[PDB]
Amino acid sequence: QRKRLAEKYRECLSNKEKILKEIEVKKEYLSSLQPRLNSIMQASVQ
Amino acid sequence: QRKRLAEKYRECLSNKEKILKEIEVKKEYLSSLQPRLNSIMQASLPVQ
Repeated sequence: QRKRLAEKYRECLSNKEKILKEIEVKKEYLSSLQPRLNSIMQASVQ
Repeated sequence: QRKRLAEKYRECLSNKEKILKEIEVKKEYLSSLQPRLNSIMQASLPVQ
C-alpha cells in the first residue's frame, strides 16, 4: 500500500507538472490571441 | 417675383446637386470600403 501510494503520488506530481505546462503554454496562447484581437481592432464605414 | 422664383429654383437645383453629390460620395465610400474591408480582413487573417 505504501508502494502504491508513493507511485500514485509521483503520478500526481507528474500530472500537476503537466497541468502547469498546459496552463503556462495555454496562458501564452491566450496572450497571443489577445494580441491578435488587438491587431484586428486596429485594422477595423463602421 | 419671377427673379425670386428663378433664384428659388436655382437654390433647389443646388440642393439637388448637393444631394446627388452626397449619394455619389456614399456610393464611392461603400465601393472603397469594400476593398478596404477585404484588405483589413486579409491583414487580420495573417495576424490570426
